[PDB]
Amino acid sequence: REIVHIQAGQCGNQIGAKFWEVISDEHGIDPTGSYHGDSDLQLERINVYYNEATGNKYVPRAILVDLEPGTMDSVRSGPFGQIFRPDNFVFGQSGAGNNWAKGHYTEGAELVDSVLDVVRKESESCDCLQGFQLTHSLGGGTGSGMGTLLISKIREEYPDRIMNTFSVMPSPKVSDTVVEPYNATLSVHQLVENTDETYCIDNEALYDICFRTLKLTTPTYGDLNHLVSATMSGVTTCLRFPGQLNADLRKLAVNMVPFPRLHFFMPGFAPLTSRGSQQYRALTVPELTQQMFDSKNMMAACDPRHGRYLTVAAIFRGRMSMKEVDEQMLNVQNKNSSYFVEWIPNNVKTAVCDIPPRGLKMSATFIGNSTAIQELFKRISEQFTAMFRRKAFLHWYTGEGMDEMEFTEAESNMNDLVSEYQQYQDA
Amino acid sequence: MEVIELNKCTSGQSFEVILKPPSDPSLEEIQKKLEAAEERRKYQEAELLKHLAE
Amino acid sequence: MRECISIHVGQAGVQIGNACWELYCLEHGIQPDGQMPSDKTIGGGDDSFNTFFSETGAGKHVPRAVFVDLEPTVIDEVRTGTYRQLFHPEQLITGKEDAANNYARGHYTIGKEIIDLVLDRIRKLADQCTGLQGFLVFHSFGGGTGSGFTSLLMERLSVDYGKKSKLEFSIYPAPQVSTAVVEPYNSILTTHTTLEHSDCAFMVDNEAIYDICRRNLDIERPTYTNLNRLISQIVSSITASLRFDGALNVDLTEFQTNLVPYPRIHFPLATYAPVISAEKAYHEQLSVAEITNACFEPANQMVKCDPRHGKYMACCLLYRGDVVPKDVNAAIATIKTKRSIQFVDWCPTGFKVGINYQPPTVVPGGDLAKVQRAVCMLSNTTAIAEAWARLDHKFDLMYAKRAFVHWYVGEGMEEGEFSEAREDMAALEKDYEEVGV
Amino acid sequence: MYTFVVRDENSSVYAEVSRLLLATGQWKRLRKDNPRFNLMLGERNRLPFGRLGHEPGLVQLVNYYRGADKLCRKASLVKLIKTSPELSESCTWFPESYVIYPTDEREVFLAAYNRRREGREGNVWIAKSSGILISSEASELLDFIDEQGQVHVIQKYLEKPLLLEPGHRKFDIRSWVLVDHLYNIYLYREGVLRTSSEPYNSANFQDKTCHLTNHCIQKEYSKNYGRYEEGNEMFFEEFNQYLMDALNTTLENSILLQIKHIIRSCLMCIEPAISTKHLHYQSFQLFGFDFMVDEELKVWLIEVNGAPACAQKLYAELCQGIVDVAISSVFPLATSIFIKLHHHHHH
Ligand SMILES: *[C@H]1[C@@H](C)[C@H]2[C@@H]([C@H](O)[C@H]3[C@H]4[C@H]([C@H](OC(C)=O)[C@H](OC(C)=O)[C@@]32C)[C@]2(C)[C@H](C[C@@H]3O[C@@H]3[C@@H]2OC(C)=O)C(=O)[C@@H]4O)[C@]2(C)[C@@]1(O)OC(=O)[C@@]2(C)O
Ligand SMILES: Nc1nc2c(ncn2[C@@H]2O[C@H](COP(=O)(O)OP(=O)(O)OP(=O)(O)O)[C@@H](O)[C@H]2O)c(=O)[nH]1
Ligand SMILES: Nc1ncnc2c1ncn2[C@@H]1O[C@H](COP(=O)(O)OP(=O)(O)CP(=O)(O)O)[C@@H](O)[C@H]1O
Ligand SMILES: Nc1nc2c(ncn2[C@@H]2O[C@H](COP(=O)(O)OP(=O)(O)O)[C@@H](O)[C@H]2O)c(=O)[nH]1
Ligand SMILES: [Ca+2]
Ligand SMILES: [Mg+2]
Ligand SMILES: [Mg+2]
Repeated sequence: REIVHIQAGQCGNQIGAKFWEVISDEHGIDPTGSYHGDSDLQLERINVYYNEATGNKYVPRAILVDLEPGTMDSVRSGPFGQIFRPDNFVFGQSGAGNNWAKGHYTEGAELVDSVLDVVRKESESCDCLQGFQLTHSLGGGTGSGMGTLLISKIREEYPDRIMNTFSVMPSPKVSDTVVEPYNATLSVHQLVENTDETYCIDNEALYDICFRTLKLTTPTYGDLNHLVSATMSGVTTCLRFPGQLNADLRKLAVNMVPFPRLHFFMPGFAPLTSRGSQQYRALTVPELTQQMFDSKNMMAACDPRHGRYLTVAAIFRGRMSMKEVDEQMLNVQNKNSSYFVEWIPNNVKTAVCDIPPRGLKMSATFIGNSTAIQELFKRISEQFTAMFRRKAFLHWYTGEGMDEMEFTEAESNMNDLVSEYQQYQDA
Repeated sequence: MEVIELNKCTSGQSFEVILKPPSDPSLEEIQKKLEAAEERRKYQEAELLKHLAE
Repeated sequence: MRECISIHVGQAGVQIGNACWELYCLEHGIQPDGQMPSDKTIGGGDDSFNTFFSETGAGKHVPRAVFVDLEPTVIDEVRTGTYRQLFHPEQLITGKEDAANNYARGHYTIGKEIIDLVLDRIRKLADQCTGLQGFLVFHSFGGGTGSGFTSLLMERLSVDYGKKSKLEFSIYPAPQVSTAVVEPYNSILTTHTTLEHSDCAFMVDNEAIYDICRRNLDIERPTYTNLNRLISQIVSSITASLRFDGALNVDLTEFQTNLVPYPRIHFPLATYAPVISAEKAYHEQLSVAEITNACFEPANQMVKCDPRHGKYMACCLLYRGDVVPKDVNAAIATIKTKRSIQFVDWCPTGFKVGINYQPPTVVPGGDLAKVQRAVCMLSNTTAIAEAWARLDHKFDLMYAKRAFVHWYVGEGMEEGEFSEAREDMAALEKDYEEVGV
Repeated sequence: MYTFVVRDENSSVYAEVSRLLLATGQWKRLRKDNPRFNLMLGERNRLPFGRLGHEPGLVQLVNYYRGADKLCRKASLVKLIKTSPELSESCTWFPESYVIYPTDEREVFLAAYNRRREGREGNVWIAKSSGILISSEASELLDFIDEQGQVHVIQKYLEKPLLLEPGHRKFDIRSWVLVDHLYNIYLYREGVLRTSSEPYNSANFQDKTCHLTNHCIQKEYSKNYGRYEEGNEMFFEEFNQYLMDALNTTLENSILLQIKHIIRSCLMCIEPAISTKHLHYQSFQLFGFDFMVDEELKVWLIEVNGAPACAQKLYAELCQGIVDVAISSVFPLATSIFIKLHHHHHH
């Protein structure tokens, strides 16, 4: 039951590379692609993310995409850079200049068919392809513009497969350019229509976790990405190891998405411990559970108490009491029942995996479909309008053939998305 | 109180005790449903591909 | 002798199937390779155990069973398991991708693709029968395959085998082990479509089995393995009359005759005792009176409900082990004076009793202790309707908002089928109430 | 923190219980349909018992016993006593009664009605249902029931009631009884005499003001309401003093022994049918037993109410008592006002 991974642009390829480093370590795959683990539990579902090559090697089913070669050269020379299939590096030279239009309509349009050819080659080697996962940012040009172009094309050629994305939302707190709200709004417009599941990873949240909780005065993008790759490992554990719950992309979607447009998830991770003496402290299941539901552990800068949970997936990792996990999960729901919509009975599902992540004896990853996510889109909308009011910086886009109407339409649909969340928050 | 129908064999026995007395779709129709559903899926996909074509 | 074909649909159906056939083999002295030393008629026969087992010229005893799942990994464990020699490959049918906990996906989309193949493989077994009775169908309510494909299969079996009886063993959903939020949808959808095609259905609430395992087997967090071995014991108790010599419930028609006076109201409550931990160091063996009295305790039922606040239409007591009628009748006499047992006015107040002198067989190394006597009570009580009420309530909460409905419409199901199914359930709840109050 | 839901808005007793629970700061009221509750203060009709006790991680408790209605309906009570050997047809403390339907014990009632009149003894009867007619003529009683078009009971009218002085007044005793989840039977030490303000008149079996002691009826048709005591409610301290001064006995001896006997007998009879001892959810319930006392100081049971209000004077104490023994007993927080009714005679 194969998944095809795609990583687009600078952010996409950098978190993507980190993701493959992390899960390769978990599955016992070294940078050469050789298995050197001591558990058949590691290889039982390794087919989901890896192709088996000659010499008994394991090759990520991963396609690396960018409109400039820079970041992908750094991936190639990175720790696990050698593991990737060289034919799956698809790149241009021009770059996208943080311009959604360039990624979606001009520069990316020239490269997209090359990417689709590689996607097709990978899909053809699948016994039964379940779908796709894309890693990208929404604030740039390539990951945002070309990434959503790719998603549209893939849906056309594979309309009955699941589309999943890890989408990094822009924040003024951690920003490269002022046009990020434009690029993001244009992208959300695409994601609302053409994905089944989207993990909303807010750079604002990643920074605040690094600053407040982890006590890092000056976080780099690399430190932000450690949080993302750890979270990505967690949310895909059910796909990568034997289990009952959300074991594939479609079953997850059926459990998490009560209405097709409302498929934007808040991910969370625990423990998040600052360095010092307490880093060695043993964590209990009650502490894990409380922290995983804590807003300060969420990867989307939204207050869960400002909305209601439609659905929740929780996944615990490591050796621990299944009985204790069940008891604590029930405690959360029963002690905070008003925050879980009563018109979706039993909307919290829990999985437990024996294999813990590197450097932790136990951890917990949170996936919430909360109406509080509307705060995220409201933020982008306000930032969008502040500029669009005066048509500021629009010439970068109109120069690539876009019209103002397309901005108006993107904004309206994102505002519709927000009001749809508010509807069910009040229901 | 009233025991009736006592039957015995090498493997066991059975009886009844009464305490007190008292006072389809055709094959074609099935085929029709399955094909009508397939047509609705087919229509949905066509509308999507048209939307993507635009 | 008249044959019975067992059909196991989806993960729950298949895994419960595994437990049942393992137990059957142990009960009949059939080895994992299918050899049965005690069977002196080599290569054939019309003994009672031949109802469930055919014979090959080489003396292999093969289950009259078909396993079907829309995804291969569960049935693959059967293919490479300890009883892999027992089954012929054609008996084990698998698809490529499953119904994704979606009734519509299992019934319409994937069901259409594979139904004819399944009926062909069932036909192969039926051709080996001189006098096929009908079918025993094992499935979950909550799964996409268990719910969706089963109801399609049941419809077609009524077409292709119109005179044959069809019995269900159905797993009712419980949040403590469930894998999908939409299982109430799937349960009501499959119940609606299957209702007219099922003659008698034994519903098992995973909640009840889960709590019995915690309470009486001291298992902190029961697994499907724990649940299924207990379920298999109950199923075996129910099917024992078809597989051994006797005069009660000897064919499938008799199940309907004895337990189901009203066709729509065909869901008998099963209650089993005693359930004893194999790790219990000191156990005082329970009497006929004690195990029989336990049949009227909700904590021992396969569905948690209260038969005191409903009415009985029929009641069978199925004993295994050291039991004689005299002790059964004495037990019933005292229980009737202490407990609330009320039959409908148009049925006699009484009990059909079956005894098999062989005590329950337990899986070596299992959770259950060997006991000297055990009983399974099958009672058709209106109180089981409590289960429909719970299910219909959860259905209403979600459907009022049309939560998750797009998943079903996306597979080609009309939204109207939701309300049609729900209306059928409302009628069923009304039927139960009319009879029971 | 424990959680509870309120599903009967018209209940004065449990509105007060709700107020008291919230005031502890250790209880939280959820929305009406939130299933994740510890306590359900349920509706009077079609309470969904079938949905209780199916929430993992929650001990669930409800303020009604499923099946208790057999005791708390007019016609059901008659049948229960008549058909239960615990109580039996020869029950000494229940007036001779018959279940009668419109157009059944009609023919059996008339057989009894005759030799009643053909034996130089009183023959007044009362017809009712859960619209009341007191009459000396059988045909008047049977005619009235059919004209009403409802299931009815015809009961022997107590012609020789105990009459309070001054006034020559009729009365009935209300006892409040709390049955907890362990089926402990608690009698509230405070009862109330709901009195008539009009002199009892055997000549005219109308003037319901002197024959029917309902708290509402006295308020409307009685000119002397509130005359002898406030709200036509005499409590046990005064009534006990009266019995001592006037009849040289006590409330405990002459009346309460019988009342406790009747209560225990009724509830122990239905215990097998309604007990939640080994159930997946638990029940408690508050009952209101109504009693008549004749001039020989013999106590008669009249009805059992499954959803009683309380006397204004006694709401605070009783409701707090309910929280203590019925609720906090199951859900402990972070001298007793009840008499526990138990008796184990060996024979
Ligand atoms: C940035 C620096 C903050 C990164 C560092 C290491 O790779 C990261 C280790 C990680 C640290 O977590 C802390 C400080 O609490 C931190 O990563 C963060 C804060 O995001 C480090 C030093 C460790 C120690 C992890 C082991 C264990 O899981 C605990 C913690 O990670 C978590 C989940 O909190 C590691 O050992 C990590 O190696 C660098 C090199 C950094 O200097 O630049 C990077 O790219 C980095 C993140 O890899
Ligand atoms: N008792 C018991 N219940 C099971 C078992 N396996 C699954 N279930 C229950 O069945 C329901 C899910 O249905 P499944 O049978 O797993 O799904 P399926 O029939 O394979 O259908 P799809 O996977 O959606 O195609 C849940 O309520 C589970 O708790 C089992 O082995 N024993
Ligand atoms: N057999 C009888 N003999 C004498 N008086 C009787 C009687 N039955 C009833 N009564 C009188 O009629 C009054 C009302 O009877 P009943 O008990 O039906 O009313 P009710 O149902 O409203 C009491 P509650 O408000 O407590 O339910 C009683 O209080 C008593 O005064
Ligand atoms: N977390 C994270 N965010 C990044 C990284 N690089 C860029 N971003 C964010 O992504 C946006 C810029 O998009 P980028 O990927 O650089 O442009 P692209 O190459 O055209 O797709 C901004 O919102 C940045 O904050 C990274 O390494 N990590
Ligand atoms: Ca033979
Ligand atoms: Mg950049
Ligand atoms: Mg399955």
